[PDB]
Amino acid sequence: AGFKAGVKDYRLTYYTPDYVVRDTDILAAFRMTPQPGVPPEECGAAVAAESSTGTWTTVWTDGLTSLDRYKGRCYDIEPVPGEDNQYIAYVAYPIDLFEEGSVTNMFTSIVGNVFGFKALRALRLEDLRIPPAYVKTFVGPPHGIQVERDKLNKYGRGLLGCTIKPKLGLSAKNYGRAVYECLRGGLDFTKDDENVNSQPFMRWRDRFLFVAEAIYKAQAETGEVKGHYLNATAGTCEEMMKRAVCAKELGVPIIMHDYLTGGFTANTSLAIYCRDNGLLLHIHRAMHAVIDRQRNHGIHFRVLAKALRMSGGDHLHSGTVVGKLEGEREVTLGFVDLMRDDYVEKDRSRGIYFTQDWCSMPGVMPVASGGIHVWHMPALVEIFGDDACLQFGGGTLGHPWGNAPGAAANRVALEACTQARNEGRDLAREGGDVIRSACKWSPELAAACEVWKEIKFEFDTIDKL
Amino acid sequence: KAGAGFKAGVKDYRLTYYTPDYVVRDTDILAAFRMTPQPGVPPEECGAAVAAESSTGTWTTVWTDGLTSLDRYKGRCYDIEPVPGEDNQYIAYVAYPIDLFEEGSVTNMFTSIVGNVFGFKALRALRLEDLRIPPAYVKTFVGPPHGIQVERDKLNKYGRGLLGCTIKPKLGLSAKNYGRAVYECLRGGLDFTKDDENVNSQPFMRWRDRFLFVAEAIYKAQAETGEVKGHYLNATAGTCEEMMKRAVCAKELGVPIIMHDYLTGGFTANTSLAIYCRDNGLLLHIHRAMHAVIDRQRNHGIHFRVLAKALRMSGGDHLHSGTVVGKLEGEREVTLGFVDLMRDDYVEKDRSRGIYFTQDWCSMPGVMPVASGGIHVWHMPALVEIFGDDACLQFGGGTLGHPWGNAPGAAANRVALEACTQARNEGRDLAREGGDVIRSACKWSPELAAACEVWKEIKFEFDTIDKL
Amino acid sequence: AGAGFKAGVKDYRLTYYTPDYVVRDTDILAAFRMTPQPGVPPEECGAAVAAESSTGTWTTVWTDGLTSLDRYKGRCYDIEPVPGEDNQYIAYVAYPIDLFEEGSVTNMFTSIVGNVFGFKALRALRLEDLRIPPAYVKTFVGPPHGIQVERDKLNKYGRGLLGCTIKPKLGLSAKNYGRAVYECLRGGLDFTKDDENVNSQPFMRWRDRFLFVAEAIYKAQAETGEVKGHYLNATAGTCEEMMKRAVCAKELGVPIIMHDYLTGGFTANTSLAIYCRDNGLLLHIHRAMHAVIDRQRNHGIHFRVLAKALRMSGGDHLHSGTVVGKLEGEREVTLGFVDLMRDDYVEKD
Amino acid sequence: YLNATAGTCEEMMKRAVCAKELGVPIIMHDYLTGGFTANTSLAIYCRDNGLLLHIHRAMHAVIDRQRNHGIHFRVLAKALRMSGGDHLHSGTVVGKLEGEREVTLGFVDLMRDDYVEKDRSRGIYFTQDWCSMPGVMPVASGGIHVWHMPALVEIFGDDACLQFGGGTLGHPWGNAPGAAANRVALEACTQARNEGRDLAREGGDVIRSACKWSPELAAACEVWKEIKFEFDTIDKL
Amino acid sequence: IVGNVFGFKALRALRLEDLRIPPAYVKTFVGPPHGIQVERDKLNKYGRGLLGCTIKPKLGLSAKNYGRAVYECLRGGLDFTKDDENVNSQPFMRWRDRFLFVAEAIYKAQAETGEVKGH
Amino acid sequence: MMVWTPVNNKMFETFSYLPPLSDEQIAAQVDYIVANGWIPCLEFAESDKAYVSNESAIRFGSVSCLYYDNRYWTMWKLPMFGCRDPMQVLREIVACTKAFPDAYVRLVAFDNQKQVQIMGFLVQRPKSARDWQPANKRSV
Amino acid sequence: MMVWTPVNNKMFETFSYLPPLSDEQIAAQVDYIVANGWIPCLEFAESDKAYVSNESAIRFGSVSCLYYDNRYWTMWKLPMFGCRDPMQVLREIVACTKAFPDAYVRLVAFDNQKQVQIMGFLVQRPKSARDWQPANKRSV
Ligand SMILES: O=C(O)[C@@](O)(COP(=O)(O)O)[C@H](O)[C@H](O)COP(=O)(O)O
Ligand SMILES: O=C(O)[C@@](O)(COP(=O)(O)O)[C@H](O)[C@H](O)COP(=O)(O)O
Ligand SMILES: O=C(O)[C@@](O)(COP(=O)(O)O)[C@H](O)[C@H](O)COP(=O)(O)O
Ligand SMILES: [Mg+2]
Ligand SMILES: [Mg+2]
Ligand SMILES: [Mg+2]
Ligand SMILES: [Mg+2]
Repeated sequence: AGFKAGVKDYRLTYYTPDYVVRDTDILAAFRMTPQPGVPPEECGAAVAAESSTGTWTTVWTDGLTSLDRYKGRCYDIEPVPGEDNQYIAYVAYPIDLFEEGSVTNMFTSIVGNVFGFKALRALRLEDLRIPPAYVKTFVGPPHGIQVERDKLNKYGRGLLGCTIKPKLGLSAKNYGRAVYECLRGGLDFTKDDENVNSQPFMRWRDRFLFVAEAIYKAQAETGEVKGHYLNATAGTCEEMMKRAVCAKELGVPIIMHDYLTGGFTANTSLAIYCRDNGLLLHIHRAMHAVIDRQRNHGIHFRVLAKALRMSGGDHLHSGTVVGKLEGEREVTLGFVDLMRDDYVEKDRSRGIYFTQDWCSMPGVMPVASGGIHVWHMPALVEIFGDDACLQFGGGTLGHPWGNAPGAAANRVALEACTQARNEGRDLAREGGDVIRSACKWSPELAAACEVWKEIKFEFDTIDKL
Repeated sequence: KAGAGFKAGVKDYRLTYYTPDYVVRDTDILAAFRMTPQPGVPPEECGAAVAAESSTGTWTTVWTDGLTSLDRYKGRCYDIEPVPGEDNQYIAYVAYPIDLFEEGSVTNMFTSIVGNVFGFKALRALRLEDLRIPPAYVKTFVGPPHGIQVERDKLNKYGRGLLGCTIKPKLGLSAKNYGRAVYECLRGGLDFTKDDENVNSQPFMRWRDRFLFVAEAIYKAQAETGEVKGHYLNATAGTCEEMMKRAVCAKELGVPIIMHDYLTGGFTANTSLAIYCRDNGLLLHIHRAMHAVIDRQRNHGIHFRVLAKALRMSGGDHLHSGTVVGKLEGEREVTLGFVDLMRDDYVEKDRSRGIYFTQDWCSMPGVMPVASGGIHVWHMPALVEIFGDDACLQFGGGTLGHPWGNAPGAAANRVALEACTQARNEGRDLAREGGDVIRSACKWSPELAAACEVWKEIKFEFDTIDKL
Repeated sequence: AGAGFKAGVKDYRLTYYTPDYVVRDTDILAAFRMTPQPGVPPEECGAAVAAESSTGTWTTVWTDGLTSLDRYKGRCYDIEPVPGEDNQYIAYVAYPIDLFEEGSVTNMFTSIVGNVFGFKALRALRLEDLRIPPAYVKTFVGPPHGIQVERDKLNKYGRGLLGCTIKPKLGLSAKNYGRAVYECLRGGLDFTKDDENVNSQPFMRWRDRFLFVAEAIYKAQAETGEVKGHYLNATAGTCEEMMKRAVCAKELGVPIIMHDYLTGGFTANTSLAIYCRDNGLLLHIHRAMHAVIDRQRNHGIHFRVLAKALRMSGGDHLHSGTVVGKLEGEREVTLGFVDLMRDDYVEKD
Repeated sequence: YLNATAGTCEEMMKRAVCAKELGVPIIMHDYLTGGFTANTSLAIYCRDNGLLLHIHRAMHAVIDRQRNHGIHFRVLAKALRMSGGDHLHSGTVVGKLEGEREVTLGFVDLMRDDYVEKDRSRGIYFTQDWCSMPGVMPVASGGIHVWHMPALVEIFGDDACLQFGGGTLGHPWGNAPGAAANRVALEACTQARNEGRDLAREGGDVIRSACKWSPELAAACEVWKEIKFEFDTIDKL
Repeated sequence: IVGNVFGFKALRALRLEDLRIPPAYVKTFVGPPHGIQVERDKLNKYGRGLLGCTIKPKLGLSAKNYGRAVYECLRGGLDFTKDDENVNSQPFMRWRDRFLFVAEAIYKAQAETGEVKGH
Repeated sequence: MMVWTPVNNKMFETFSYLPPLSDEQIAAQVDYIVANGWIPCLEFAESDKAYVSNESAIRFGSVSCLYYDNRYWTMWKLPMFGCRDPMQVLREIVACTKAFPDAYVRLVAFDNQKQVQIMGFLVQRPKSARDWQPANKRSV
Repeated sequence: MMVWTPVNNKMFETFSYLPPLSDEQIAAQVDYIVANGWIPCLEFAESDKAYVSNESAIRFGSVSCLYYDNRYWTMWKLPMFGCRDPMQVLREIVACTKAFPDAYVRLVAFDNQKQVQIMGFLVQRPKSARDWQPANKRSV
């Protein structure tokens, strides 16, 4: 009843195994590895405490408010199968603890300081249950999958993108030259590499203008709407906005932003600007692997994906599974659903720890990109379906005949796999046959197939369930 | 007749990106990567892959390379040193030409260096240990709004470490109760108090209400003590528009300092705020919330020293440095290392402290390290010995957890700090005579005696994860 | 084949009367006291109200097929008889959260009470209550400060606050207004206020009044040693004029302004409430015109709904009636909506 | 009419600005649910930027339905004319929403004319002099179809906008055919009136004659032939 | 120069006939937006006086009827037409409506005649 | 179901959705004008200026709202002020169409009290026009 | 090395890069629509209204982002709600092209759950059109 100075176990206040979670609570699933001698209950309580309302010693101020009302609560702990010192600690956070529409604030509490506690050796946030009452405080994505397709007037197949290469070193006009040749061959989009912002070899406004000429030339030539994600990622918000404004003034369809390296605060502002000005926003997840690669520590990508959907983004890279970058099939299928769907049921076999209700927030278009080529098309279409954008950078500018032929080869491979699927063919089994048949009438595809026929990326997976 | 032309297809990255005889230029940005290749992947190839996919190349040969000069722009793995006693670990050094980076953009720098390479299937783990920021690139940044010397000059405080304190409970307090706690803390001897990192604007307390009451608290405590006071008002928000509205309010109230969680808020937003603070005379305290998600493990991530350099470039007058002895992890040698990297103008390479490259800050302002987290009066001797006078030592629970309240709690910490500072100045060895200094002060300070009695038994000692 | 498009009229009840529907916790719920025309079944009348306040019209439209009516349609899920009335019923309607624009009371009212009150098929209709789910409540900024914060800013605790409307209503000059205000405040009243209809007129222009009132506020405060205030009326013909007045109050450093939320409107009120939050001004809300809507038992909108709407749009104060004064206000009903405007959780009663 | 009605004035203006930037001719606003303060501001913006402003009277029946309490619509109509609006729903008389003929003809005059003399037989209690203030276009909308055309033209004359929502998207052949059927019915009735025919008595014959050469109208007439809205009037003089 | 002196009791009448504006003072003024030469160069009209015409009746015409009269005037050979001095913005014709209809008239007449037109 | 054709199905406002007006129906509309004391007037335009367009907007800032070229047509002589003889109106239709046989011609009438055109319809379209459909071909 | 021709090589979105679909391949796509319970619908447009353009932007301020004319085509009758018979769809394609032999016609399908077009491809191109290339002439 009174104030008693001094230190006491966190579990006395923050371990509440009989707590009935509320439908407005934000829930967190932590893969926790305690230091030897630290009871799982105390470790879980410490996490809940230091990410909500408590500190290392008893403070009298608790008495001025109602700790029962605001405290985070570790309400359940389950051992990790096959792990001697690993547990999944579930924590419930009252909705009152979060600032409306601020992913930055949500992350600040949940992952702000707990990962550095001496009492634990490792910690990883696996999932978050974002309640509808909190989802509703966010503007969310500028447009979403359905609106995007409606604005581009594109339906019935996955969209095709392509990152211009070399990553850096090209002049503004050479960039536009590459873009035009890429788009004219059948690709829906092309894009600035994530690290292409504004540099000595190519200033941004010069690139924006030449790319604009390229987009419009390709569109007029093909009769299909074209786009190129112009990078607004910058050192300051003022610079980021100047770039978005220029895209608006040029009448182009889409820009991009590296949400993690730029930051959630900047990203949310940009997403809002895109909503109010009609610009599609492609989101690049640069730096994500720094945080989500290891199984024992960090934040799983599914959480980073939910966070982006909340902050706002029409596109979000999802991995390719079969490409040069890691992405295990089951967890990828899991977060792709979390990115696109309105309601996703709990499914541990896919790393989905909580049932997620998006309460009508627009879905984000997954982007499969990185070290993929024509022979991967069957698998890509089989894994993602039509609602995705498959990007081929090296897979286009690496074609022996140039960008246009390279683009046509990918567009042909995509439509052939799409046609076959619609006909009821099993892409997982007949993928190769579908591609080979297309090669008979498509010399562009035949050339691409011959160049990369033996190329595959198969390594031991680090990010395992 | 026919020179080097375009040949479609895949070839090893090492054929272009592994250059062991390359002589680094003084304008090159250097990176030290602790990499763990997948079985069967030569360190030369893995290293070349990292340099390639963080600079100019992709998985297959592109014809466009011929339109420019790859030799001029490509990143280069120029050296690979094996890591003793570790499981297939190597330190791969990569040099990046200055042309690859957007001036004054920490966001761009990170985008290239740590953008995609950490996810490659060809490697099992990767950790950026250090970065050599050349003077030519340092000069493209506005840097910290003020820096240590200017801060002391504006606050008119010299001769001792500064004292801070995080208000508690973390969340749940109303605006007026926040101001109440702040006033009581500051009037007792603390130089600063602050919003918890997660205190932004919430149902239980909206930001503008907090700013106003805190302002009253700041001015009351200052008038009462006759010493300049401050409270880091959190400008961290969901959008830049909200962030700026909060900074503008602090400016309009004439208060001395605000704070920002640079990692959860972001570099783009942080740089904008730092610039605003420079142009409006506001001190900017930086909280490193989320850093441990990235810098805790030895095998993967980014070491805090790099995150510290990044913040210094983006802009920050204060930056949490850890306590070493507190509730959060922070190995002594590693800590002393990045503290120098945060404050000094020139830091020589010293692997015994995790300093892989000699760093020249070319006169960019030094950042005030802030030791915070689970520390109390008995830790004072150790803290003063580790950090010296140029630091801010914060006691949240260590103040609001005092049995007599905030003012007495603040006095106890202020007394402990001044006693330790006096002892050191007189030539006493704090590492050895610390306890005696504190016990001696207890004789004439009832406030300190009470604090000492409550936390005498409390210590934080665990196996260190982030070892050199 | 399957369900197709069939042009023509059919009963609303076939699509909008769902007596077995289980309301979702995010649905906005409405309780309508409905009086159908003779010959019109209660379920059909309730169905019409649900349909015309959500997704349907008088005849079948083929466009329904492009979307999902099951997902968007309003549903009359319950019809309750009214004791002492054999032609009056309470019809309950559930509206999916997707039907509403976030943070817009204007939009919520446009759907629920937009057109259904004028249907020939019904003789009278009154909206008695609305269940605002937490998921929708969270989309609103809400009141600029609220009871606790207001008390903390004024430093007043332990007793009800005391106010006073200057009189005569109209006809006083700006200086005489300030004269009456100073004398009122210095005697013990915490606040005084512009009458609801005192905006800016020939006998007293607003800026002149604001200035003299400021002198009166500060003189009374200095004399008594207690924080004082006077609700300066920001109610105007246009939003531009409304904001100019709010800005002047901000510039004078005064504590509080007022707005007639119903005559000024929800759109204007919400904008003002947001301004007050970002500028630290307390906002007193006058309910002028409410009795035109909430007086009769058989038709209109009960004040409790108008109160919930104001709490959502934003207001630090809201007139609640006196029960014992010159204006009507039944005790039980009043106690009920007072809890609805002050408390965090109010059980059905 | 693109809707500018919003939760705040800032959002309302952003929508009006977008309409301006797109070069489109007209926007709308729910003056009672949005409010007079916001409406007056919007009307002023429309005057200064050349946008037509259609006003929807949502919520009016909450206030003007009962004969014993509230505010009669004629007063709400005068208020809107003053606040600002190029269009204002006036009811249909024969549609799904209530609107007694005499009362309606009365406030329609109060909405469009420059001078209206007292006339209690139409609920006009005072002679109203608008002193050249622009007239507001009455909009008859709600539960009306092709067969109502003769009555609508006879009631309102040419200066009005007749709206058919369900009456258009409810046509068995779709929106375009539904639109044509209403346009044909309107022109057929207009032509008949100009020729001196009495729409109050020959309306049905005018429509049937048009059906002979207009399959679109014929299909509409078939679907809604027996649809009428006749109930006891609440808002009686 | 003409502020108070005209009302002095000491005089019965006063009239300012002329003023000598010295170049030193003239130079302190921006002066006319363009001037005769520039005007002729912008309109591309030379060799004859310019022709204008005030629309009538002075007041009472609607915005569209104003544009109608303007178009018919300009298309016949007049270089300009104009608002009567007292035509500003009134109940019978608000200014912005007039500006829009007149613009249509100016452009129609110019396209029809091949000569630059204005109002 | 009949489909309303979007190809070469241009309309001309009032009465364009009815079968072509016979001379008798046209005369009746004229009687309507005279009976109401309205002011008859003919207007014409060449094919290229018959329908609204946006050409001039190229010279505009963001002020195209409700601005369209070709709304104004050319006046045939002057409005027939004081005309109380329909034969008079019919004779001018003949004279106008004779002078401009390949132009679009419409008959309108003005009300000077409300000061606005109160009626109007097309009376001539060039025989070369191929952008319209006969009554029985508006839907297929 | 073959060069992708930029001349008269207009495309038409989904499947336009594959050889012209045979009636058997079209029938297969239709079965796909029915098997998934999607709503079949046909749209058409004359040559001048077939590809995206920017004509309307002349009336805009700086808001042309993602705005293009000609995305909307004309609906053939109404979407075939309820249709569970592929033969019905195939017959409407014939009915539509019969009504408009000189117009572009495309078959689409709507999903009322996601409320978006879920599939689509061109079923008719005016025979007189020469702005496209057969599969064998796309590269030279
Ligand atoms: O820089 C690159 O490597 C890419 O442009 C791909 O180039 P290629 O098309 O030439 O491979 C993409 O950014 C990665 O796909 C990002 O990885 P992820 O999608 O995993 O975020
Ligand atoms: O939230 C907290 O725990 C604190 O307010 C300290 O509270 P106490 O003073 O009550 O411990 C600080 O933010 C941490 O010091 C941050 O960690 P670091 O300095 O490692 O970034
Ligand atoms: O919501 C509706 O019902 C309408 O769109 C009409 O639909 P239909 O054309 O399908 O009937 C109109 O808003 C009403 O006419 C308003 O009533 P009033 O005109 O009385 O204000
Ligand atoms: Mg890239
Ligand atoms: Mg903290
Ligand atoms: Mg009053
Ligand atoms: Mg004149």
